Amino acid sequence: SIKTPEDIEKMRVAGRLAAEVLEMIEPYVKPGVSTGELDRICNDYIVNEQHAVSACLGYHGYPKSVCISINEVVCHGIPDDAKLLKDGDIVNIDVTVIKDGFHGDTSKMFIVGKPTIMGERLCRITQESLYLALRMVKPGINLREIGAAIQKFVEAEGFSVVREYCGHGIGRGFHEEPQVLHYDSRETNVVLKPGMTFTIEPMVNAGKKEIRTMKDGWTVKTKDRSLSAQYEHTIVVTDNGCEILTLRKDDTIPAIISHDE
Ligand SMILES: CCCC[C@H](N)P(=O)(O)O
Ligand SMILES: [Mn+2]
Ligand code: NA
Repeated sequence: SIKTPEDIEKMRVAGRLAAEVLEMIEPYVKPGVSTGELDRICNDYIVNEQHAVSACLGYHGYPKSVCISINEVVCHGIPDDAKLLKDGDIVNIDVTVIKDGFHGDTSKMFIVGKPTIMGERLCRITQESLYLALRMVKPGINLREIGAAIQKFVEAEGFSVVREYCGHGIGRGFHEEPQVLHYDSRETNVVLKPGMTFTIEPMVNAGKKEIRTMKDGWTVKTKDRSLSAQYEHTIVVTDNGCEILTLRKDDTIPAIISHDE
């Protein structure tokens, strides 16, 4: 699907709101706070101030407003009032907002209190694998190349790439074509074109790539219980590159990546 300039403008707004949620929640990610409380703050902010709504709530039955994953949890962790954060924890908060009918999906890592050396390294490499993919996006490039580039980098830095979950198209629909794998697959063959909008959300494990899903049907963990990190951005392919729709002040990459001279 190719988004019109109208659709794209609406996605800038939605993406911006999703990013502002992460920028707002940051000071609250402290030792002692529960993930259930972090979820309420995000939701109250999304509904009461941004006047938008979470796309996560109700999606295939998802019970909360944002996904919060800690340490070995790979993704889709469910906020809970009894789960408290502690020093060393690495935490991902994934936000998806719907505004004016369009989605904005983004997530970032937060390290609680005193960081662990490997925890910091894992988050750093994960974010760079996303940045690397983002600087690649431009018409002509194949999604298979993007996934191969992410995997090559991640593996060269001593980590692994989760295969089961991937990025995805997005717009009026939460998940739309195409699938955005973060590794090289023979299944992938998609030449990017301007107007396409999708997400890139690499999940990187400190240990092995294998994962497992808990009985709740949502919580995904690393099979070997090693740490897992993830960063995600929503973008739109431009005539000569791409525009990040969910950029935050702490991002060290500009919103528009143009390959023009
Ligand atoms: C609550 C459903 C999870 C939706 C996540 N944003 P993704 O599908 O990008 O992991
Ligand atoms: Mn996503
Ligand atoms: Na994790």
